[PDB]
Amino acid sequence: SHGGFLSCHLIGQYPETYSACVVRNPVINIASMMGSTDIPDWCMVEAGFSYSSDCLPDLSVWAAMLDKSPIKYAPQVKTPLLLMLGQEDRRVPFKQGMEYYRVLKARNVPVRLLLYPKSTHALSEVEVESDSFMNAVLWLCTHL
Amino acid sequence: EPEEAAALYRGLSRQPALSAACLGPEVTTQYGGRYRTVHTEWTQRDLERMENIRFCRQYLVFHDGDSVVFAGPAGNSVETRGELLSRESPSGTMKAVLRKAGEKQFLEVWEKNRKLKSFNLSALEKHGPVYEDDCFGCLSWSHSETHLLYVADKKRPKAESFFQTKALAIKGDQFLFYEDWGENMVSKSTPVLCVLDIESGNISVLEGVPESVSPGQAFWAPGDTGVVFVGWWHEPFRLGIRFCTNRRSALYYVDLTGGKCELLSDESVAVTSPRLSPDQCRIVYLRFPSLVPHQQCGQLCLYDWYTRVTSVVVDIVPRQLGEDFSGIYCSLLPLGCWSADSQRVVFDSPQRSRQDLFAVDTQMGSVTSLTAGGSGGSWKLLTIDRDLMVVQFSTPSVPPSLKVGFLPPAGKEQAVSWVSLEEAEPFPDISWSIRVLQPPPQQEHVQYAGLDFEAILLQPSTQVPMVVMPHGGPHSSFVTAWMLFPAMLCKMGFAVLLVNYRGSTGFGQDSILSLPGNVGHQDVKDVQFAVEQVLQEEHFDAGRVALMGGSHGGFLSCHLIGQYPETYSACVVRNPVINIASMMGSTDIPDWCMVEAGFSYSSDCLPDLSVWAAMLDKSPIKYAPQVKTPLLLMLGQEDRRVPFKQGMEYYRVLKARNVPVRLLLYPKSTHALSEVEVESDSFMNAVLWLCTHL
Amino acid sequence: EPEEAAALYRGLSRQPALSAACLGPEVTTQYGGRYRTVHTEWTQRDLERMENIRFCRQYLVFHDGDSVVFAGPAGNSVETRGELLSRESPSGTMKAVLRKAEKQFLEVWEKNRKLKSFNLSALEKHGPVYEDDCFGCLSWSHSETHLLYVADKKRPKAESFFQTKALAIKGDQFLFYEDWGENMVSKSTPVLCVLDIESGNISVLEGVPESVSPGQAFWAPGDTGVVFVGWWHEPFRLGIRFCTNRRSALYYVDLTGGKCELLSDESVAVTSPRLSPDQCRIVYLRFPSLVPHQQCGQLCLYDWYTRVTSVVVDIVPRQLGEDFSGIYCSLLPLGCWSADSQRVVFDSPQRSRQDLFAVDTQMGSVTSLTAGGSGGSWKLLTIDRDLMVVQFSTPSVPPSLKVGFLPPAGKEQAVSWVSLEEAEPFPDISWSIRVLQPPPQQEHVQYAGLDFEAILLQPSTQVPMVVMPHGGPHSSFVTAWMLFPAMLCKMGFAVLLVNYRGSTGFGQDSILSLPGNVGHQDVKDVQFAVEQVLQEEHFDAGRVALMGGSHGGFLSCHLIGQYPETYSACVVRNPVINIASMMGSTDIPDWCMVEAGFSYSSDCLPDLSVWAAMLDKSPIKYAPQVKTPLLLMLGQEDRRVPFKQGMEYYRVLKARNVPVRLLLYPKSTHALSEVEVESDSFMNAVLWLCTHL
Amino acid sequence: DCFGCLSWSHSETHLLYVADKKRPKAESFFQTKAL
Ligand SMILES: *C(=O)[C@@H]([C@@H]1N=C(C(=O)O)[C@@H](S[C@@H]2CN[C@H](C(=O)N(C)C)C2)[C@@H]1C)[C@@H](C)O
Ligand SMILES: *C(=O)[C@@H]([C@@H]1N=C(C(=O)O)[C@@H](S[C@@H]2CN[C@H](C(=O)N(C)C)C2)[C@@H]1C)[C@@H](C)O
Ligand SMILES: *C(=O)[C@@H]([C@@H]1N=C(C(=O)O)[C@@H](S[C@@H]2CN[C@H](C(=O)N(C)C)C2)[C@@H]1C)[C@@H](C)O
Repeated sequence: SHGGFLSCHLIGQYPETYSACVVRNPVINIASMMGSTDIPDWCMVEAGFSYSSDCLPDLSVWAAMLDKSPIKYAPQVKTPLLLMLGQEDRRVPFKQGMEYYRVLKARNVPVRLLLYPKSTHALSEVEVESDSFMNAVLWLCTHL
Repeated sequence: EPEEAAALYRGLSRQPALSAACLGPEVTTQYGGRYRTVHTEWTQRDLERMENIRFCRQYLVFHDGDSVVFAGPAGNSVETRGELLSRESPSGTMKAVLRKAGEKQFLEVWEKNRKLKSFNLSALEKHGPVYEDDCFGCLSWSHSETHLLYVADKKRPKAESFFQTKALAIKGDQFLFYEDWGENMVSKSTPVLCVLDIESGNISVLEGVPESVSPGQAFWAPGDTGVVFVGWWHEPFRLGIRFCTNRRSALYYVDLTGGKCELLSDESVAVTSPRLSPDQCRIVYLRFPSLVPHQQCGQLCLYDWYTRVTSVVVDIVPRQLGEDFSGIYCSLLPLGCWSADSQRVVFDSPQRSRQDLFAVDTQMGSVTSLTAGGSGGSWKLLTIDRDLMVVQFSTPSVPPSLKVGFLPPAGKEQAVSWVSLEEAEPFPDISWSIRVLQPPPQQEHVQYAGLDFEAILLQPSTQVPMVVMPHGGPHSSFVTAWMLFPAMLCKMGFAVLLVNYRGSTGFGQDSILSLPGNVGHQDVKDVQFAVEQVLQEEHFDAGRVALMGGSHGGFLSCHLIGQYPETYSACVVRNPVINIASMMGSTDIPDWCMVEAGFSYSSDCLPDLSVWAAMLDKSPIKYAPQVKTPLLLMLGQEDRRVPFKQGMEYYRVLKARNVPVRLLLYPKSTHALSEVEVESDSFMNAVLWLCTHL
Repeated sequence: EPEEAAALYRGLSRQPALSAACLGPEVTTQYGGRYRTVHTEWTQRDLERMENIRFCRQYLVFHDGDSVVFAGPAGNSVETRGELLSRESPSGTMKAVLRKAEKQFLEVWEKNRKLKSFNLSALEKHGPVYEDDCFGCLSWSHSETHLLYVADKKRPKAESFFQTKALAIKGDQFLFYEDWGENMVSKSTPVLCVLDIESGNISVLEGVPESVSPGQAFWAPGDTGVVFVGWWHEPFRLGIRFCTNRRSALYYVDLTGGKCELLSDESVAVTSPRLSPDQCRIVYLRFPSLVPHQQCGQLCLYDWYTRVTSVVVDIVPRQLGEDFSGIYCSLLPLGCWSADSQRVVFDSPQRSRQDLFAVDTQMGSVTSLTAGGSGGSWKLLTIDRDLMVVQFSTPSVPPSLKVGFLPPAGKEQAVSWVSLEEAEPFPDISWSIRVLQPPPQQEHVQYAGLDFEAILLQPSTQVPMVVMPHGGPHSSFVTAWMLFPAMLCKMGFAVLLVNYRGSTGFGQDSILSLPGNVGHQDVKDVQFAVEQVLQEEHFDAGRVALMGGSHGGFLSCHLIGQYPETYSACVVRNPVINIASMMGSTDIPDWCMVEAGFSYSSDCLPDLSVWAAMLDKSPIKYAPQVKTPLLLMLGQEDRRVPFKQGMEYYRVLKARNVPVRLLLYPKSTHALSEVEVESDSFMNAVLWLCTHL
Repeated sequence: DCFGCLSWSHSETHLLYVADKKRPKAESFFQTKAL
């Protein structure tokens, strides 16, 4: 979630420190998340503006949102990454991870993507939880 | 009145439409006469069962030489269930059918009054589900009539969980992501070519297809030595393919055994619809030379099998080539399109506001119109065999009808005589006409000067209210054919105006290329000018004008109610485009937003402030605060080309300001809303909204 | 060899069979030619989908008014799904279809359009529609404005005593409703329904007597009323399927008012009425005795305007010439009248053949249209404007389709058949007919001089033989295409099918000879036929086997019990084992009383003498003597012959330590007709026979 | 645990809880009716 956002920022801004990364449902582009999330005021508040139900698009605001998102640093990434998305998540739409995945794949960076068609943000079902934990452990033990 | 509207819809929806036709072998009699049979397939809506039913019918044609002497029916209609694909053999003695039953998929071979053979594809376990669409699917007979060729999904390795219990597969791969080809292509990721031997019943998957292409539209090469197919590039990722002709692809030939594959055309443009000639010496196909627009004017090209020479038979038309031809705009050719001499080809294409039939000589390059002149109408060519054509004809006030004809010899194709096989009853209370519009001086394009456009007006045969419809696309158009909803509106007392603004297909390549980079400014003004001219000319009631549109047509309607708030009294939209910038990151065709905004598209892009501002400046949401027209919104929750959150954002903006809005959400429908129940419900709701608010 | 047998079965089961045919309207040409279309329906087994599939085909016939000039195909076959009944209109312009899709829909088609559709379930005027040949029907009005059919009567709603209602009769949920027996599950009381096409309204006719079940209805002349057949169901119902001895009568009822009148006698059985093209007279079949389940019948005629009834064709004791022996069909073709409204055509068994006959209703003469030759089986599917469509087959030739023209009166024997669809013969099978004369010690006390027949198939000595008696016992074998006998013949066996005294098609004396003698006269006829055939063809006497079902299994058990040294193997299907125990559990209790030699009464009570006779006539009495290995195959849901009879026989044999193999099908009836069950049973039987000989 | 609850009255004779609001029934424009 907000913790996957930070991890992508870290691997984009410090390309030498880390050698592996796993993210479940990261926030990737704050500007494009506003129109699809169930809590649009979160995007406004965390970017430094006041939310209003009558507010319309304003290019000045949309500039701040883009400058604070990890996608901006995509071209500098080299760390192998594992993505695990839930297709029914309503707070963080799963297209967010897809954009990052496409950007990384266009540059031949090693990426592994798992998609759970019936899971929400938490991936809390026993089968999904066990499979995701096993895959993450295997990734970490192999790439280190 | 809901009851009267329901009765009218019941009456209008009963008219069926043609889907396919084929011809049988010739038969001789001891008296010397000659006749042959025609097989046709029809589809019809059924409101009691709430489903689309499909049935078959057969006809008889007695001919003496190259002339039709008599035609008649040969029995009653028979309903069918579970047929995906079917193809008669070259000699006409056997028939191959793909069916779903049980569900499982079966391949059946019929001869006369017996089902000779059946194969259970699921049990053999050599591949996945078979493709039945028109993009990749096919079903072809060998020239020896011993083998069959088709396309099916590639087999995936078995996977299992880390914690399975075994009795006293790759672990962890159950949820690996497989990318599919987009809207109306759910679960279709990578096809493969499959060959079935009828005698032995063994299935093989051909080897040698390049790893980075998806194959399709395959047929047997001369001598049955190999297979010719079209490959679409899917690296680094797939872009929506349905309803687009600008996807990079090429033509390949592959040997039956060995793995050798050779390229037969260029590899930088789009190609489609290859057809081998009856003499087996040449191939004709369609080529689109730029990848920018989703629909455009195309070229007709020819390839010689034995000399290996490629040539251009028909080239791009900038504005017009005479008064009858304006370019090639069809996305496919008929399955049977060659004349008996293996020198001429026949097809159908839009031409301004009509749809006509054309014959092309592949040696000289001349194009001849077979249906020129008259008031108008829409023709469709279903097949040709031994110089006998089967066609469908319709107009805005006449449901589809079936005809047959003989293609005259070279140089006299305009003297064709049509014979009727199945006629339809007209509706004399609808009258239709075509209007031509010339943009005013202040609206001329900087580089393409002098373009004009058109509209189609239907009216009963200042008192009459009017409804305005722009088409989607934006590179599409309306043609003077049978349309259910406009006919219903006309029979309820409305007048209907369908607008083909600059950028529509069938008016030259200049019209196609004039629109990009100007969406939201040029088309809106074209529609407004047409509305004003029609109002001033026919003297309709200016206080009862309404709008109705889907997809890009909804985008235009929202723009219009936002920029001219005092002109329209009601509006109905379906799956509209509302915010291009936010749409870019969620649609299956991201290149469309960039192209229509006025920029080039490339993979490995990145968000930029300038491009995002340009996209935001062209969106109808910017005018939301000015709107005061009552609005009805209808959305499909599973639409993948236009996500349903655009309409939700528009709805929230309007709701926060106390504007009257009515929202309907269909949780299992796509962009089309083509299911019988959903379609009927949406049409009834729209008609009631229009009648109540005007 | 299981693989070779499976391949042979796959090859043989591919041949389709005809089920129905109809003719279309005549069409003229500017050149003067005249042609018309023929619509046919076929059915075929599919082993991959394990199901019976049905498809349709169409043909064209060009004629000159009295002769066929050309015939040809008019397209490919089209498979169909969910069609229960269908009927073309009198003028040939519309078509009515009953479909299931589950719900039931009545549809009307005209050219390339599904004009109308009606959802019967939603209207809620009746229950499921009848689709069988006993009660079901679907008829057009002469004005082509109304439709008539038959459906189950609506039952009042019921609910439990403890239902919870939001803030019907209580206790009637499990009331018993009696049905009509085997292959008639859940069918209790039908009713006549009329649908008006223009308005959409359904009505249930009033005036049917409370104590009858109506069926086989059609519109009366002038569309004033309806003519139907009513079967008595008091005090309780007896099995109706495959029986022609159920009491019934013919009734006419007005459309509105409730007046109902009787048109025939009320003490015998009547069936199969057909109105003439001119709408002046009606023919039907009458059976005057209720004792036997099949017998010789009469053909009777009724005049609409004079109200006079007469007998056109009467019972035949032994024979009427060398070509006719009586009427033994249970139904007439839907279209059976000549264009002059004076002659009728039908098909019937005749000794060991099945022939076509034409009858003049004014003079009463019967003429055979297919007399002479080696044999064969014909079936007439329809006639319209003097054009007949027929199916033909033989033991070594699968079914074929032909058309013909009926010659004028006095010359019907000169008919010329034109082939529409031919089948490929099997030249490795040869068949013949044998005649057998019982010896002096086996003559009947009252019917002296009767002889019987057998059909012998063989490849074209050390040849093994398989013997088959038919069920019934009032039934028979005819020289037609039979799948299993052909499969056996193609594997190297010889096959002998026996028509013992009491079979249909040999006169009423043969029918009446058997009752009261089951287990004695039928067992000795079969044994005599086997002995006679063995000594003449010089087959291997040490490799003779038996195979039979129902009454044929009863005979086979009797034979292996009374002649333990003659047969080396035996296969039976749903056999009758103990008549006395059968009486109290079957759906046709009168059969046990009649075949044992007594009369049946609805108020009968158990008696010692009758029970003793039934026990003395049962094969179980010979169980201790049996030593032949046995394969027994039973269907658990059979209602005419409960599956406990075979269980008792199996228990006795097992307790005596005899080799036995038992198969039980938990969802099958007496026929074992499902594709999977049928194939499994045939393969098991073939393997048993091959291994044990 | 945002809206749901289950409560006893002090007299212990009544119960209180929360549930979704009832919605009026609807039907298609083409539904067939029992004659
Ligand atoms: C991701 O961080 C998005 C949202 N913020 C949340 C947070 O507070 O961490 C989560 S919900 C929260 C986390 N664990 C609990 C939980 O998920 N369940 C009990 C199911 C509560 C939420 C996805 C953030 C970007 O808004
Ligand atoms: C909306 O217009 C979006 C896309 N453009 C379309 C168009 O060409 O009109 C449609 S698809 C096309 C229109 N009618 C056909 C159809 O819908 N079916 C056959 C189901 C094909 C498409 C959603 C545009 C904004 O991208
Ligand atoms: C067994 O023979 C029992 C009954 N008599 C029969 C007979 O006539 O042979 C059968 S029904 C008859 C035979 N073949 C047809 C058939 O089985 N189907 C169409 C399914 C009809 C019946 C069980 C006898 C002991 O009563």
